[PDB]
Amino acid sequence: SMEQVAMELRLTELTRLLRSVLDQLQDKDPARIFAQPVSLKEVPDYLDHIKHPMDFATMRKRLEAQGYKNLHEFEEDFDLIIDNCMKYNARDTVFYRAAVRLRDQGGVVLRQARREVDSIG
Ligand code: NA
Repeated sequence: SMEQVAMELRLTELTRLLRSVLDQLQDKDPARIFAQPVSLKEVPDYLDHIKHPMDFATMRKRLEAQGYKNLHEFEEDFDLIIDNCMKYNARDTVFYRAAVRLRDQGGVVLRQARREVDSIG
């Protein structure tokens, strides 16, 4: 149908906007602490601690398969990155401190993206 295509055109535009958002969020991680999943070879007990791991590469695979239906789903995944890190790592570590910084710097990007998604529909 023509409806299904128009729907698909909007998913594709949401995907374009979220791609730009993802890039902007990932620039706030210049150390690449959150680039890739936590290694199970190097942290073998990780899944005893964290039940839903998340990272920027895994968000990128979902993004390019148009797997985010809305911004809420995308933000849930970004918060997992941050929240997992703040639980697994202690306060006085470079990892926890990197999460805090990504959260604070990410918030501004996310604020405007919500406006843009609401505004453009
Ligand atoms: Na902790």
